[PDB]
Amino acid sequence: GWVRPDLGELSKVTKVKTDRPLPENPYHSRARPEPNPEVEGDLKPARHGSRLFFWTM
Amino acid sequence: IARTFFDAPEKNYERTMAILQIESEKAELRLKELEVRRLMRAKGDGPWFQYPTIDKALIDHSPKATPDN
Repeated sequence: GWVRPDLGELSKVTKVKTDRPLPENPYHSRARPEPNPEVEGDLKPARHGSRLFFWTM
Repeated sequence: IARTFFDAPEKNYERTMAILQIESEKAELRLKELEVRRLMRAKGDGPWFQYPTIDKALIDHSPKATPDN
């Protein structure tokens, strides 16, 4: 009672019902470094301008 | 002469005080900027001296032709 598959049938992506649990960390990766603090707050003008030698702006 | 041309001593006094306050603020800000630059260069945790690295949005995550990867 066996019927051979047609073209493209054996190349399909199927779905599998299994009972073993998903590996939550399969790459055995350790803890990632903490990111740097980002920019917060509104931008304000520079205090007394450039502060480059004698320039007052 | 002192009424027409010259300036009041109080005006020069308070003007000098304003100038001194502004310049002391500028000098303190310059020293703080030097210290901040030294610390950011040494530690590398600040917004400056952030040399670029490889962007991780380029990594392919789809399954490959070989399971061991």
